[PDB]
Amino acid sequence: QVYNITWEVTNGDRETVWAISGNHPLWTWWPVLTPDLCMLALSGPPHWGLEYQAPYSSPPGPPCCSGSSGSSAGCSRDCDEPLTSLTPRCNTAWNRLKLDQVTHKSSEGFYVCPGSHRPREAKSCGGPDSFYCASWGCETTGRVYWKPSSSWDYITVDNNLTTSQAVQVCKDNKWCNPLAIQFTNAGKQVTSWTTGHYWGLRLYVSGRDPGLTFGIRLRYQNLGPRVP
Ligand SMILES: *[C@@H]1O[C@H](CO)[C@@H](O)[C@H](O)[C@H]1NC(C)=O
Ligand SMILES: *[C@@H]1O[C@H](CO)[C@@H](O)[C@H](O)[C@H]1NC(C)=O
Ligand SMILES: [Zn+2]
Ligand SMILES: [Zn+2]
Ligand SMILES: [Zn+2]
Repeated sequence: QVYNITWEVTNGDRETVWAISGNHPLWTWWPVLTPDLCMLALSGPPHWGLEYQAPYSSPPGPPCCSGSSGSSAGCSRDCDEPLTSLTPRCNTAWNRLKLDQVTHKSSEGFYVCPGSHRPREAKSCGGPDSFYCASWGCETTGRVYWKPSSSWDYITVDNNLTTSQAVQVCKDNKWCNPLAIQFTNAGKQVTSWTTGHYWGLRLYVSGRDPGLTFGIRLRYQNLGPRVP
């Protein structure tokens, strides 16, 4: 029986911030989810700079003079200036370029730790305040050089684009920090996806490691004769 399957990704307030739908039999469709890291941050931790923005809103910041469709009045030169001094966050096109730089540099990157579906790793991995990653060993994925993995956790997370592919997307003042979230074989075996599972993500930068939490949940609805 085919259903309209929607895979939703939520911010930490458990509100859908991104979704993908497709007509498939239940528990057969496991697409790479590509939410933007900054969408996870919508209405999230203050670091990212999107606290006041709602799910599904637009990237903040002025248009870059280097935008693909041309330069508009009020365009910022800054999308093209050195990223050296900037904080990796989501409030302008250049801060997001900086965020892309951090998520891609071999010495930095980001790592992800499981929420409530974790075992007795509660013991010190912490709550949402530590983005479930209070200590090393808590992370089960991410793009960082020690390549953390797990045989029980439900997802792998990486950057979806390389910086060369992301640079003009950020200069077009579009969301340009996409994650590529793949379902693992253990994840394809759980059926609790309708209640949804949560993770924390943290950048590996400056001895601070700014983070946020996000969720993944399943929704499905009938199609065809079963729709009344
Ligand atoms: C569900 O599937 C139908 C048919 O493919 C599509 O038109 C509709 O927009 C989808 N809605 C949602 C909320 O997924
Ligand atoms: C993710 O990467 C795939 C493969 O390069 C690409 O087709 C897709 O457009 C990308 N999505 C986002 C949101 O970056
Ligand atoms: Zn910060
Ligand atoms: Zn300026
Ligand atoms: Zn400047």
